[PDB]
Amino acid sequence: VVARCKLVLVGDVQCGKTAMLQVLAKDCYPETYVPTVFENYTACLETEEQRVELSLWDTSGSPYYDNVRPLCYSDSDAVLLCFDISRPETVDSALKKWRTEILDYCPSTRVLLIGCKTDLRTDLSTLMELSHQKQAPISYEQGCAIAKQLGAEIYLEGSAFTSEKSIHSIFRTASMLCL
Ligand SMILES: Nc1nc2c(ncn2[C@@H]2O[C@H](COP(=O)(O)OP(=O)(O)OP(=O)(O)O)[C@@H](O)[C@H]2O)c(=O)[nH]1
Ligand SMILES: [Mg+2]
Repeated sequence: VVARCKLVLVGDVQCGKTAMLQVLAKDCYPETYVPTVFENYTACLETEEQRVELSLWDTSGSPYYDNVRPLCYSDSDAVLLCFDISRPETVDSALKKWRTEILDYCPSTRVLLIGCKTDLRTDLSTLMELSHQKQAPISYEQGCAIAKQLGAEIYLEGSAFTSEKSIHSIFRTASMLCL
C-alpha cells in the first residue's frame, strides 16, 4: 500500500522552509532567497514498512498572508512548525504566534517542530553576532524543550545547505508519525 500524507510547513520568513522542500523534492538547494507566496510539492519515500506519497504545502512566513494561509491547513496530517536555529527569535514569541494560528485552525492537528540551518551552530559570524545580543544558536536540547512547551510531538532538525540526508530523514520520520 502506497500511503498518502499531507504536510504543511509554516514559520518565519527566511527560516529555511523552501530550502528543505527543494532539497527533498528536487535535489536542489536555493542559495539565493526568493520569498514564497504558495507552492505545492510531491515527494515519494519509504518510511519503515510503507511507501508514502507526500503532498507538501509551502507557505510564506509573512504576516501579509495571515488571512489566506490557514486555507491550506485543511485535512493536513501534520503541520511542520519551522524555525532558524541561528535566530533565537524565529523561535522566541514567534513560535507561539505560529502555534496559536495552528491551534485556532484546529486543535486536533498534529504539530512537529523543525529546526533549520544546524550548520550555523558552529559558524563564527552567527556566534559573534548573537553573542553581543547575549544569545547563542538554538541547541538540540533547547529544540526538545521548545517542542514540549509548544505541544509538538517531536523535535527534528537538519541542514538543507550541508546535509541532504538530514532532510530526507526529517520527512521519513514525519511520515511514520502520521501513519
Ligand atoms: N546556512 C544555511 N542557510 C540556509 C539553509 N537553508 C536555507 N538557508 C538560507 O536561507 C535563505 C532562506 O531560505 P528559504 O528556504 O528560501 O526561506 P523560507 O522559510 O522559505 O522563507 P519565506 O518563503 O519568506 O517564508 C536561503 O535562500 C538560504 O540562503 C541551511 O540549511 N543552512
Ligand atoms: Mg519560502
